Amino acid sequence: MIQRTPKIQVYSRHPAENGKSNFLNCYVSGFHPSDIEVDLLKNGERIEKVEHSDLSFSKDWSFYLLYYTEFTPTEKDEYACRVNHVTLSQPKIVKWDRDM
Amino acid sequence: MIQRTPKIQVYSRHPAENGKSNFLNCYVSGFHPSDIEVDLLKNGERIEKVEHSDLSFSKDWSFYLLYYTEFTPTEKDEYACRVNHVTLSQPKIVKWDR
Amino acid sequence: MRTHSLRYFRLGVSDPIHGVPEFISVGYVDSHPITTYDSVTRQKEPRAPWMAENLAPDHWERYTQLLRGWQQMFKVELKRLQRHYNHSGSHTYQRMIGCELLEDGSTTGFLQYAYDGQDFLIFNKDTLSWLAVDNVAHTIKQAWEANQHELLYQKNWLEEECIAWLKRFLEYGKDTLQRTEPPLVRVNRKETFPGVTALFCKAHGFYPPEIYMTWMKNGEEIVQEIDYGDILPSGDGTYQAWASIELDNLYSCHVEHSGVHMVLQVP
Amino acid sequence: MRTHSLRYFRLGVSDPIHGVPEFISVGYVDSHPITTYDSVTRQKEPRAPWMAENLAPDHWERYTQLLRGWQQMFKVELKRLQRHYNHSGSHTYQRMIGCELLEDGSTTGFLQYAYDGQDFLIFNKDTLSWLAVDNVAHTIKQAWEANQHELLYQKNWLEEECIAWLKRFLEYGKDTLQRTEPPLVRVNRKTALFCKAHGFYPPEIYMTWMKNGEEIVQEIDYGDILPSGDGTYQAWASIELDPQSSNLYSCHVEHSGVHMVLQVP
Amino acid sequence: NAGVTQTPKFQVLKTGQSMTLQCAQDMNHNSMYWYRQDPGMGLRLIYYSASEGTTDKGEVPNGYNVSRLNKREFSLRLESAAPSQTSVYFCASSVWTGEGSGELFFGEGSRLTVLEDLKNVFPPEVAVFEPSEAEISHTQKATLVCLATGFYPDHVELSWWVNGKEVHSGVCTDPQPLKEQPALNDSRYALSSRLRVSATFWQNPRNHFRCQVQFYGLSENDEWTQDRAKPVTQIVSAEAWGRAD
Amino acid sequence: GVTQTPKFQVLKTGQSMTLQCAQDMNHNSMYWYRQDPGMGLRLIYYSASEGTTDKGEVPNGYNVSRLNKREFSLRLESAAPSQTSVYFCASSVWTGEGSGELFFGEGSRLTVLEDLKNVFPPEVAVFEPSEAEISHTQKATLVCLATGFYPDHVELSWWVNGKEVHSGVCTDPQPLKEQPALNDSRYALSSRLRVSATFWQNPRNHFRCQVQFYGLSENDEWTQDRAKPVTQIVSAEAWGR
Amino acid sequence: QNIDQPTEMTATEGAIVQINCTYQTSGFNGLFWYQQHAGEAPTFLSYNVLDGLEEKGRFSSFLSRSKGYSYLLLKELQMKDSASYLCAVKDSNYQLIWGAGTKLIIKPDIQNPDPAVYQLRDSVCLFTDFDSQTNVSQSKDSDVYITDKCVLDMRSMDFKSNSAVAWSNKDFACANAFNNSIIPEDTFFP
Amino acid sequence: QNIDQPTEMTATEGAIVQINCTYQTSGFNGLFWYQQHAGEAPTFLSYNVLDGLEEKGRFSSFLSRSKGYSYLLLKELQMKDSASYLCAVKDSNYQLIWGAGTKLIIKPDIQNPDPAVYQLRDSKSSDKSVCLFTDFDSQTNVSQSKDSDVYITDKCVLDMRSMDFKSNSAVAWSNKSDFACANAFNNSIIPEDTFFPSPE
Ligand SMILES: Cc1cc2nc3c(=O)[nH]c(=O)nc-3n(CC=O)c2cc1C
Ligand SMILES: Cc1cc2nc3c(=O)[nH]c(=O)nc-3n(CC=O)c2cc1C
Ligand code: NA
Ligand code: NA
Repeated sequence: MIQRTPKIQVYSRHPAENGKSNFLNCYVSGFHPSDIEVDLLKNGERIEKVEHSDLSFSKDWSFYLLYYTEFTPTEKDEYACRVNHVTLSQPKIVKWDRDM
Repeated sequence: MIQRTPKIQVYSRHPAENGKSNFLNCYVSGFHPSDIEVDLLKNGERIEKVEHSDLSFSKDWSFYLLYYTEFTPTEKDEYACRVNHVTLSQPKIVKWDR
Repeated sequence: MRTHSLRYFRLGVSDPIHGVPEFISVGYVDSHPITTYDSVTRQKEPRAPWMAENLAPDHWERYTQLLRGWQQMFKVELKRLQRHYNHSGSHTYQRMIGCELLEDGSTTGFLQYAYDGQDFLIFNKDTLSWLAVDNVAHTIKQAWEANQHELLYQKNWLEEECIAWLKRFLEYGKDTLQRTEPPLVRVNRKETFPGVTALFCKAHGFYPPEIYMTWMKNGEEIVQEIDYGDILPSGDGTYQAWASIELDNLYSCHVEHSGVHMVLQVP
Repeated sequence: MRTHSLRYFRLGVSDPIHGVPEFISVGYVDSHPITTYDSVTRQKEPRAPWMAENLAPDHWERYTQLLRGWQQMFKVELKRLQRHYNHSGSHTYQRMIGCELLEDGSTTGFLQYAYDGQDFLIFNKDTLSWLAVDNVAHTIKQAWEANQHELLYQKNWLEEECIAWLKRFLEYGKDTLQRTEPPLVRVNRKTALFCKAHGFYPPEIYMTWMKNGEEIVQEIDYGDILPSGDGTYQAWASIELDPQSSNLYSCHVEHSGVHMVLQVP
Repeated sequence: NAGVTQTPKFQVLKTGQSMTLQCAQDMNHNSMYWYRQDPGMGLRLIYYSASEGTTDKGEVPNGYNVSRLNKREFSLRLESAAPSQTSVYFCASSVWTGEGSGELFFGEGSRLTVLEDLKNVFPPEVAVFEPSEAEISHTQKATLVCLATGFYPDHVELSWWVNGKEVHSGVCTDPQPLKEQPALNDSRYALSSRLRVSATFWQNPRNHFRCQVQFYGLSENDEWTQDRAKPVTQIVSAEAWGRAD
Repeated sequence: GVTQTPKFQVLKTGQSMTLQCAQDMNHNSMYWYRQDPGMGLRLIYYSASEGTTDKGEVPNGYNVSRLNKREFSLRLESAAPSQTSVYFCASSVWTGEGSGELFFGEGSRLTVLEDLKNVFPPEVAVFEPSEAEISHTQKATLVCLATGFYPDHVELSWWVNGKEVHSGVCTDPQPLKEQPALNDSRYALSSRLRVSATFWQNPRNHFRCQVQFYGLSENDEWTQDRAKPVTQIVSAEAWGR
Repeated sequence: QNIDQPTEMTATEGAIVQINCTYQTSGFNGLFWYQQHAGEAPTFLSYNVLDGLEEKGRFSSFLSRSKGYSYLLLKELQMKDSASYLCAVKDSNYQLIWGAGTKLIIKPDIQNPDPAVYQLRDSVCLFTDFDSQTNVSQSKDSDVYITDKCVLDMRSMDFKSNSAVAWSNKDFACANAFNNSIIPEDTFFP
Repeated sequence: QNIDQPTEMTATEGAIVQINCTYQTSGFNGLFWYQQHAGEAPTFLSYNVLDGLEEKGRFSSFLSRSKGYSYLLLKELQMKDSASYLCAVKDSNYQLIWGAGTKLIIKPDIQNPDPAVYQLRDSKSSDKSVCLFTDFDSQTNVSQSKDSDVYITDKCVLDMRSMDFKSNSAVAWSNKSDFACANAFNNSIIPEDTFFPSPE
């Protein structure tokens, strides 16, 4: 078997500005096989109100999905996307780069 | 439009001699345009069996033709060629001068 | 129109762990899911409101029955593949069928299978044959190629039926699928590592996702490394992307989207 | 040989009477018609038996097609002329092309057109130009001279092709065209002396009267060389007698390299 | 001001089938012509029309006939097609004829292939092959290859499409097709084409490349009795996307 | 490869009934059709796969059970006379594959009647060839008549000297109605067997017409005085002359 | 959606018959022909989904997708080809739409017709040996029954013959039995 | 009556080529030259009927009636001059006699040759392996395949107009297992310095 670890991209819906309402996206793609766990984190803790698309199919036989939540960025808060997959020994925590 | 009137000459094929078969020719030439009416006359009556060459073309752009009929000349019978053309207000008759 | 496509995927998993359906099937028009079915619900459902509002319940009922048959067929085909390979444990089987209606009016059609995420069998509708990747796929190719009528049926389905279904769904969802949201585009400059200036050309808010971005020097094409960002969904139905270069004399970002060209000159 | 020539004529009539053809084309070798075509028959046909006997049907078929094309072209050209003259009624258009092979071996070549029987355009194959007689012709000259290749084509056809065809027909008709029938010549009185020749071929003949061994000029009446009907020709020349002083008159006839003198006693 | 328009560009025929080629000229010319062109010999006249209202045979009229329908149109009829009539047919026109220096003006040509039976007519299989990475690093250029293989007769048009528009710069398609089996007279054909772009153009992942082959083949009226698909007139294509990594 | 039962069945209105169908071809899809005069086959219910079933065009008054991959039963809940028809079970390898064809069972003739009181077996008679035929054509035609039977559930055959024959035999495709103006007309059916005149003239040749009739079963109740019109074989015989 | 084929066709033995089937469907996934002899099950004959003509022995099947039309062609017709022929189209949803079927009747080639009406006894009238162009009419009333035409086929003699049977419980004699039909003039009445 | 011209001529980009046409006819009414690009209509180039040389751009046409000879002269050859050139003579009956045509092949001037054989990427839709011989100098000739299951096309000249860059290339392909780019063009004489990148 060839297993492919997920690409993980974290980015806001609109260009980020502190104090302005926005949405935080985590796009997880290119993985195989399909079992995946994704959470969005604020300051290390799981966010509860998280929308996500269904598992989606690429022409190259890998999979993708989108997780997102409404948020208002601040200089103090730290957001991340946490992903587990059979290719990873431990869950991977990918930090939002603050639209830099 | 310079129209040119036909020249009409009437003559026998050979020097004529009474009681010897011959041909009466009417040579009509130098006219323009090409429409023309030609009859040969015996005593003022139009001869029936009359032949003619095809319309012919001259260098100077005028036309000519030869009308002819076989005949035996006698001292009494008078012969003529009658021609009509746009240049002629009435038909022009040229008698055979022996 | 622009280029549009309709495609259906199937995914079969043997001995799945808790939470992974044994069989899933999803349909797409362009980048939008339109239908879904899996071995847990055992029901085919719309994934877009313009499919639901335009297709009667008899439709969903009929293809629910067909998908139950296709699920069972997928289960048995996966079992035979594992037997061919002498494989145990969990493995995956996938199918993709579909067609494209190009902008110029031409069409394409495709049908392909994969085993454990890798190309397995590829149908060529223009020659009516299957391309096999290995001896096991070759064994399956011979069986499928011995049914001449089924090869003719497949060609017909890809070339005529799939296209007609696509034009049907294109009209159902025309207010979504045929709209145009032009990109908002900006250029940022920044000194990074000492002496190294980075130029980023960033676009967002655009639909459809197809977008062209490039950098040009003095009005001619770059020869240096251009970094491209993926075209990413923003969550609101629009997309975002970027391209960047390292400035070394006159640079401009060039963007094309839905027949409109844009130029952003760097000061 | 003697001088020989080949020439083709065309006639176009813009509003002909009923039955009269709008287009006629005749070819000639010397004074002999060799070919004919008109818009009624729409066929090119031999007019001399030595042409019929020597040119296979494929030849008459080919040039029949070409003449149907030339017929339509002539109609177009006449239509344009009469429009630019602003002329109503029936008017005529004519073409003559051909060449001559002279005794000494030199050649001549000519091509010209007429409207209503008057010179319209005349080709000069040495300066490669068209002589125009009026401003309608001048307009056509400009158009024709803009096509330098067509001028070059006609120079070559006149100097090389036409002469090669002429030699070919001359051979076909050699028994007719190259024969000689010398004239029978006599003198009689009518008061003027008439010198009369007949039965000769070719038609070219020179007759004149001499007075005491000197050639009177503006005193001689010259008849036309006339076809007799049987393929030979006849002609005459007359001179008026002076009743106040005797003179020795003599008729002089030259024909095909032979000179003849008839002294009137 | 279209010049000489003749149709169709391509046609496959069964022995004994009828066919009319159309030709029209909008130049107000008087003379029209039908020619056939064959390998190794000069153009040969079939029939011609010196003027409206008249036609006559050329050098090779047998098996053909014509109609000069009006001043503009001159149609060529094959009543019972024969394999020897496989050729490229050209209509031409001239202002007049027998005029000396006037040149001919030619239509685009009609390519006819006459076959005893349509059993060996095949559309092309089209495949596209992406550039070698070694080429890209050695030359900073990228050559894509398109292969159209197994088609018969040689009635194809290959084109390259970049981002949905046809391109000609950087393209070379073989001028003559390859016979896949040179010995057999009824061999199927192959054709190759290349499109070469800069490495930076190839390395943009949103650039789309397509190789398209128009095949001219059978139509509705042609009878088909084989097990395989009817080889109808069709467009076969293959595609590639640019590659970043 | 599709086995369907029963071949014939008489049912009274309101009675229940199950039709059996099994296929041993490892097919996944099964179908139940009814065939009525003047129209194309109409699907009642189908089963695209083991474990699922759905209605077809005319599901009312019926139900089905896909018992397993092989078997697909059709149940008539409360039989109505509108359900008088010919039922076909069919199967195919899958469904929704386009080119796979159907394989059909042999058919089941069902007649639903308000009561069983008009059910009768046929009277069968054989008529010997005329001597006029023998002298005119040197051929001899035998005629069998089955008459007075109801419903139209019969199969006729010919037997000479113990063995059955098919050549020289033609049987009417459909019976005729003995009382064409009655909704419950009884039926008559004719068949000819033509043989050579010399063959019929041999007294060793024994001829017999056989009509198999499908009527009531033993579970059906019979209260009338005449003999219960059960499934049976009626025959008539003729010896050669 | 609809699919149409003729109710009934009749052709002569040894000749050719073409059975048409037209269809108007939302979408198309193939056209099937089935043969169904009387009282038996339908059996698969042919499938077409692309344009052309496929031959299987004496039977060939043709499809034109653009005209929405197929035909089934039987050549060198035999008596055993007498059957119903069913056309069915698979639609866009892979459902079958069935035509009502064409009954095909094959007229035998009667070499030496010898029309005659014979009386049998054991009380029936046999009209037999007439040529295939003769048609038999129904009865005037009840108590007299007349069957349809029926083609017999003797193998060891290579001979076929038509016949119809008439009988009555009522008066009735074979002289006036078939009087309701257009009987050949030279018909033999013993 | 006959008219004759060479079947094919090859010259170098930038140079000069003279295409000859000789004719034997009973009579003469002019000689035409036509250009015909592959797959396209002939188009009129020139007419001569008197003796001498006539110029028209980079092309001039010469005629000697007494020798029955004409040539078409092409100066400063460009790749677009690759075409067939048809000579035709109008005879004494104004009928055209056509020569069989001369195919003119033009070798590009390759400024910086870099001969190489590259393995292209497999297509997931085809079983063929494809090799590209490219960037060689115009003196190199590409031989046809000696193996019946290997296909090699003739050399082709491509022009990258934006960069004013021309290159020769030929393509070889096969679905055989023993087919490798290292040996694809073994039957051709290829440059000693041809670059074969390492496989795998
Ligand atoms: C209207 C329609 C719906 C379909 N839905 C699916 C589907 O949900 N999954 C799948 O894998 N294939 C499908 N197919 C292709 C069958 O071959 C469909 C075909 C049609 C014509
Ligand atoms: C053999 C031959 C025949 C021709 N017949 C005619 C003719 O009948 N009328 C005419 O006016 N001109 C003619 N031409 C001269 C063309 O310029 C001819 C040229 C040739 C070479
Ligand atoms: Na893990
Ligand atoms: Na012909």
